[PDB]
Amino acid sequence: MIGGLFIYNHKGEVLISRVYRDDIGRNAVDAFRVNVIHARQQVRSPVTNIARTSFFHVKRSNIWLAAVTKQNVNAAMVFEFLYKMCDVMAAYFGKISEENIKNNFVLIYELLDEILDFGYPQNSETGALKTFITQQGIKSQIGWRREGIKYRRNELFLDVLESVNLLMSPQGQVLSAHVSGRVVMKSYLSGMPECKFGMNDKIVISIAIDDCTFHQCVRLSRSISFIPPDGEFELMRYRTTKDIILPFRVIPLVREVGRTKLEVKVVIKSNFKPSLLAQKIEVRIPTPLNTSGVQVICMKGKAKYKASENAIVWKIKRMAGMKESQISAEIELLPTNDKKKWARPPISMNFEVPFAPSGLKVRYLKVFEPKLNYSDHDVIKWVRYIGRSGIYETRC
Amino acid sequence: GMRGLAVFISDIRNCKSKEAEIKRINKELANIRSKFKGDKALDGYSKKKYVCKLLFIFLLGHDIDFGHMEAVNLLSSNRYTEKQIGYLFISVLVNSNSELIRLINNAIKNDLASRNPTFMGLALHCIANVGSREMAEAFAGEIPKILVAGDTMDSVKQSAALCLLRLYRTSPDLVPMGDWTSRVVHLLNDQHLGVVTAATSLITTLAQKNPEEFKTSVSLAVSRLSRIVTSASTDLQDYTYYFVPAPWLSVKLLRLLQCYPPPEDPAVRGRLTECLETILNKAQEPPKSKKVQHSNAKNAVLFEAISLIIHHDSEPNLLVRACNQLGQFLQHRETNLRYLALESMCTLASSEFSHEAVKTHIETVINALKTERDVSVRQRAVDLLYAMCDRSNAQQIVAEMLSYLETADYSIREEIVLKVAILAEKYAVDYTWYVDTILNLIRIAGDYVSEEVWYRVIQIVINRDDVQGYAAKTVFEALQAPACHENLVKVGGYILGEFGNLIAGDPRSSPLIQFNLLHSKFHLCSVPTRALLLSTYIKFVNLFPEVKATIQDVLRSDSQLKNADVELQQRAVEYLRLSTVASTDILATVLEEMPPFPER
Amino acid sequence: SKYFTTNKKGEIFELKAELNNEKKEKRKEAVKKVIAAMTVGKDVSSLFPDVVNCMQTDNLELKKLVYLYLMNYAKSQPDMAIMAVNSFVKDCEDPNPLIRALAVRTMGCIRVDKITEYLCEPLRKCLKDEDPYVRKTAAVCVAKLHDINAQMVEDQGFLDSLRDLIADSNPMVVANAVAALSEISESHPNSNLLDLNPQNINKLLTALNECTEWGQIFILDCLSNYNPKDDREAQSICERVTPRLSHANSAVVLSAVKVLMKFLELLPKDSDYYNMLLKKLAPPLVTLLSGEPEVQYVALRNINLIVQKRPEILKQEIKVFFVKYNDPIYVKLEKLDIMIRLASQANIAQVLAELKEYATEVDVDFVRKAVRAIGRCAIKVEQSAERCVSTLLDLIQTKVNYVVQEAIVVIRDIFRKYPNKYESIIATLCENLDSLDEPDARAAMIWIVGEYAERIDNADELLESFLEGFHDESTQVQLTLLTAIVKLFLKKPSETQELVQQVLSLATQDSDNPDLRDRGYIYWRLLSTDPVTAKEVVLSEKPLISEETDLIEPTLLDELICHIGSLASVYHKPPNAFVPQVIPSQGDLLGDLLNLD
Amino acid sequence: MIRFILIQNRAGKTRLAKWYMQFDDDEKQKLIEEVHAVVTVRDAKHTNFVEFRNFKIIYRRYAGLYFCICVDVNDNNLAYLEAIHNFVEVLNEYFHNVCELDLVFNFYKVYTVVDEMFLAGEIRETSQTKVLKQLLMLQSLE
Ligand SMILES: O=P(O)(O)O[C@H]1[C@H](OP(=O)(O)O)[C@@H](OP(=O)(O)O)[C@H](OP(=O)(O)O)[C@@H](OP(=O)(O)O)[C@H]1OP(=O)(O)O
Ligand SMILES: [Cl-]
Repeated sequence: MIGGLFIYNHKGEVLISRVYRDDIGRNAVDAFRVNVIHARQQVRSPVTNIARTSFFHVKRSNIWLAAVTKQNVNAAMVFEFLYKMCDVMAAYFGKISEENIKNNFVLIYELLDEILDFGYPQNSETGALKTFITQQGIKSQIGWRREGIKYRRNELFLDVLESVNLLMSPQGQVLSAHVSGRVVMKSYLSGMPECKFGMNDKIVISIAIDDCTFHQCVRLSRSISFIPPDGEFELMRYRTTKDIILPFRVIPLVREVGRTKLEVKVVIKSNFKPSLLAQKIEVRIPTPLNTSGVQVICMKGKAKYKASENAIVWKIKRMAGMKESQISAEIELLPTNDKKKWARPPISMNFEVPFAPSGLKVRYLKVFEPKLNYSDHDVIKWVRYIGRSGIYETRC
Repeated sequence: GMRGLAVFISDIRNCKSKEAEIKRINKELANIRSKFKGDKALDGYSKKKYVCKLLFIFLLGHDIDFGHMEAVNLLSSNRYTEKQIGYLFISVLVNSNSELIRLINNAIKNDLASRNPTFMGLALHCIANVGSREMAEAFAGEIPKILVAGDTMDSVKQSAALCLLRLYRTSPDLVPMGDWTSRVVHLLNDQHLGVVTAATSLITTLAQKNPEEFKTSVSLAVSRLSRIVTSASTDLQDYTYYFVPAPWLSVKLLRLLQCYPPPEDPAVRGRLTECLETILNKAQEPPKSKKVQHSNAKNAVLFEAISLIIHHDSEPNLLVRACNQLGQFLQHRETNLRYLALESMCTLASSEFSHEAVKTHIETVINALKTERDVSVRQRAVDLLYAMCDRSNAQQIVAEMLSYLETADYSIREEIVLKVAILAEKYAVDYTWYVDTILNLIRIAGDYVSEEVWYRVIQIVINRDDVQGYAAKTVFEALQAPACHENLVKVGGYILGEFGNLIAGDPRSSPLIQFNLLHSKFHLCSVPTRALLLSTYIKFVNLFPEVKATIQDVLRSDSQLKNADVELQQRAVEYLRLSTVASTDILATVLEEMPPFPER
Repeated sequence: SKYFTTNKKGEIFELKAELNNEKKEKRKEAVKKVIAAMTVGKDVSSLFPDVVNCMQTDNLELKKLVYLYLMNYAKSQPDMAIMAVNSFVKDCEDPNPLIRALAVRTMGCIRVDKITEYLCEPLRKCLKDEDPYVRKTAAVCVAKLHDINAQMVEDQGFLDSLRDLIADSNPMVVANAVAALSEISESHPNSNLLDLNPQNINKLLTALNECTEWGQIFILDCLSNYNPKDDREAQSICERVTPRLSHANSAVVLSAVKVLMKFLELLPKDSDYYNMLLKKLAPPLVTLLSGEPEVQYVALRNINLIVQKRPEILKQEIKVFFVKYNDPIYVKLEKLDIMIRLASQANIAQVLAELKEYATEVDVDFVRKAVRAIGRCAIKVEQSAERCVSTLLDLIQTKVNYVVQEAIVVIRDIFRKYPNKYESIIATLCENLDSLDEPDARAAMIWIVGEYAERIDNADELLESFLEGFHDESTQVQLTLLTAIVKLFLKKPSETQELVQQVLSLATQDSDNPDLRDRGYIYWRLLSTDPVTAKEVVLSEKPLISEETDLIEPTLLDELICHIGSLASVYHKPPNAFVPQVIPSQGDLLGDLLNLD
Repeated sequence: MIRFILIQNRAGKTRLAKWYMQFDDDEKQKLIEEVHAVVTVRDAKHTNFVEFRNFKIIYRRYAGLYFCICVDVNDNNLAYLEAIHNFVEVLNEYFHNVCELDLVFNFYKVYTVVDEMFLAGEIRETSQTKVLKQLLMLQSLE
């Protein structure tokens, strides 16, 4: 039935676990960690199959509770149980948190072998359980808007604006990556509206640090609510480092032929939905300072060598997701400077994409105005997602 | 030492919750702040311990916003244990307060100006560890003097040298090349190898922008290296690590020499050659210990000597010897050694004196990849095959890449598929080889195949009559694995629509069998794929009149004519209509063999 | 080498001394600290004799702590935990129900050869115990042993023991026997455990009330497995099952529902009772949608199936499937599906008004599907078509880019279901030609202009503009442009020869797509050939499409309906799948896992 | 050069951190996490070298402890790998069969050992004999 109960922290480290059948290995854990906890482009569903193994999960605060099995289980049973377990837990140590899990390892094991024999949900009601449970839980505990604003037509605009940065090895290892973002809000709304905003759980509230800063108008307690300034303002600003969607992969095949020629082939792969177009794409492949000349052939877009720049610059107007293109170059060298071999600068890209590389998605924006006549259904709403390259570099 | 310290630390460990941990830390902070602020003076023991408790708390993650003044007092103590702790605190907790900085510089000055090497070393380390401009400005001028004075102790010279190096990296303008250069060079002749080691790190950095000024180091560096690598068991006992004499100083001397060209004095160049050959020889000797530490220490030196050889690019016998030794590492327990051998060999491939030697090891690389477990090693094996590939190599390398591909992981497929296409294009001997390669590529790993690339292969096959029948059979026999790649159905379906006739006569690849094979894929396919198969199927009504009725059957069906997609619904109708309303002469006019592509 | 291994000092040695202290509160604290350690990855294997000695105790909390530790080894290192089998045999005799159950569960979570020897006799004793907490455990452990190798005829003796256990004083005991059993029975042999079971049903259906939320859930699932033979056999089972809602909101209901659906269709369709049961099932399903989100999703995925099999049941209850702005996307989307399935002439008024709500919200993904949903509604109910198309026009004039481009793709499928009926609109659509960047939208405009060419005297300078950048166009867009421009020829052979040759020359001479190349030639071999005979193949009337696209093969559906509770009812797929093939491209495959549809 | 040195346990807990480059505390915190995520994921099959940001890391584990040196891309891997081991042997001698708790209770002393062997991002003294002689002279002082 249930083949394994795993509890992960916000890093996808397994804090505590119990495996109830020998099918479920180290393999199952990694699957969950990679394909759900660090899901990049996939839209999460409470249930997931990978490699003929099913994964159920609930998210509590910063903790992931997962259930795993390789059999045609009763799906509803699994989820119900998970809420009850969360019921039982929260009545020993309150908030279901990394901290509180950590402090209650011994009890948690205890609870598990009672609440669940061999993956079969057993009676798990709080009053009933005293008899079986020896342990106790370790517990732990305006001015920016003006009065009388009227519009014929109540409107709001949200812009999600992201810059994506990357350093990648020639073998495609992400050496480092971060996104810097902000949501800009432009609102012509009557009166003094309270707004309730909702997003996916991407943003957590020279070394990039995961941070989020909100406008002075923003309250917290899930979601966030504010009465917005009128017109245009920055609702929030943020930087993230995990689970970034790298829209392009650059695959370099640079080959030094003697000390006189240089063979350069570069392939770029777009890695997003097929129905989406990236634009203003440039690839900037550097050349050595002693370059006699260049023959470049490319069959998408156009390309040219620029000596003052010591670079080949390749331009592409549009590229759809899941496509591939190639440039190839042959470069001539005259090697006066003897020794001190060429230290290769990285290949860099520009591009713009109609999505947020961090994965941020806007789920809702509710407008409620207490005095005045209009309501949320009356408010026109546009969102836009602009994602841009920052320092997007690949070693070659 | 400090009972109160152990107690605080063990109290912290016994905490059952982060909440309790933070309670016990706040308690200590109150206590420390009282005592620091209080009427009673503290004995040094207490200053020492409490400063040291605050540092502990800093290292646990919490903020420390007082204490600095107390640790600055400890600097002026005459008790080592008190200064140590004071100096450790200001090194790990640096504040920008310009009174403290001035105060800390006095403390330094006294310790430097004492003649106590223990106190000198604490101050020297502080400078090196913090490295602030204010410190550079106070002492950068003095440090070389300490370093070259005939009376300063060895440890103080070691520590002065690395301090000077840190200062040179943070504050070059405070480190002019004065009169101390020759004597810093002279240190390479010190009896104390720790001193020699330290000086070498400094000179290497200094030699990067000041080569002419330390040009004399080459000769000294070479004669030191050769005495080290030939010295006996009972020589350098202090600096012998798992039977390998001065491995780290060796490495460092080989690294200094990469700042210069081959030695200009023929004598010196000769000694260096005997030197490098000795190192190469030792690689061929068996282990003196089976502990991995011995071979690693030995091989560190070997690898650094290989860099020097590559950097000089000037002795073909050493470069070849180098390849061959690396080639022998490619069969090795150590993933470490495999990794480094392939990496280093990639370099050697791009040199003229060495390219051909490397090609010699093709079989070994291919066998290593074939069995290799570590992904990063695999990757480097494939990079090597790419690097050495040429007109001779190409068919073997490509054969082997494709073979490997048939059982490869997913980890590595994408890059190999890419390399196969590119090499295929650069080095195709006959259009049939190219065709046989791509169709296979597509058969095994078609999911990573650029659309452009299966375009090419479909055009070649049109423009050359000789390979069409081969291409048809390959695709057919490929298509009849129970599992296959979608691009195979694209490529396969097109080739068969256009040339199925050349195998239709075989009774095991008949028109009926061809069709039903395709059709067992149809409804598992993408729409453009089905769009193609609807074209294939209509060419089949024409070429093979015998099966027109089963095909018309699939065209009249709901899933085709009431298809939600425009192309499919448009094709299935157009095609049924063709087969129904078109004269046979008409049908034949429309679905003739396609004309050959233009070559441009 | 062996550095940092020493066990003469440091944390392990400190814990070893604390494990031998003769104050038990200090030993208890040790074993906690040790367990805490395993969990963080420390090697604590050396402490094993010392931890095992702590079992020599009066104290319960202490003994139980040592067991938890041993359970940590049970799975991770099975050889480890075997070392203490002999203690488990004693502790299954010990005169405390709590300990008996503790020694048995643990014996059967170990897995090697040498488990059989020690476990069989003590399990024989445990299924025979005054305490139903011991027999509850023993039962589940019969499953555990079965999973351990060997057919075992004595195990076949336990297979009886389990059956005898289905008849028992305590619904906890019976419940777990059954769940052990149905799991056992599935794997591996077939037709096992078959009983007349009229007593069994009754024993289970009396059990199924006093039982805890878990006990029933297993019961029902097992029950549903059977095939009755009569009306009145089926009947009274159904009335017995009926009180179940909502014992335990989630799965108790859906397991009842499963049962009541298999047997339902075996009934006469009389109304007498058949009709009552069908009216009963509306309330409990609808109430599931007030649960937690995960469980909603499952219930919706299930309802979706149920609605195709018996559209009757929830025909009246479209209200509950209306979207709350704060539901998860997965619960939003599933609901949308069901709204279409229950959409009916009576309800379009509102549905259509709702979909307009959603299509104006800030969740792009959800917006896009909502316009599709409006189109799916117009296709579904012929009376809605005219109102839908109006709503879709409204939205297009709000100018929201991603709303325009979806709406228009929908509009084409609508023009296709209702030909020669919305022509007037076409100019209202061309007002927005500039603002289309997605490839689908473009093709929907293009195809629209290809049909209905003659309605537009300007159908020229439109299709001209789309040639300009004929590459950098989706090959879908090129194929549509090709057919639309050969549609323009056969329709208006005047200014067309310009276009027709230019477009046939690109497909035939430029584009490397061999499929496109083929199609260009094909048309070229009709058109610049014989004006007449091409009209019939191309302009021939194409039939009408309907929304049997969503619907599941009735054959399959029945299979899935039999699986109502389970994963299979979530994936909508036969078990043999997730428990002849074409492997899609990485382009295709990565693409697919983003299509919310 | 050596950028920084870490000694960490399986849990992610730092027991020594020594920095030879300017970093903010947030930054150091971040790096300490990142190093932990990289190294704890590799089994005994992997190399002891791995690229890390725009540097690379050489590491080995002893019992529950990871020793990690972050160095420049062009530094000699095996040399630093044995530097780690040489360091560990000095620790083992100085603390008489070192255990993890020796590094906790004597944290301040560990910095002395490190400064003797490494300084300003370079190897300073490699002689186990000399380093101990010095460390034991230090200890006897008041
Ligand atoms: O000043 P107190 O609040 O009384 O605290 C005492 C004590 O001073 P007392 O002798 O007056 O109890 C210790 O001993 P002395 O240094 O004064 O001889 C001191 O130091 P040590 O245990 O390191 O020697 C110790 O530690 P700390 O102030 O760091 O907690 C601290 O003892 P308590 O922990 O029992 O307060
Ligand atoms: Cl050395």
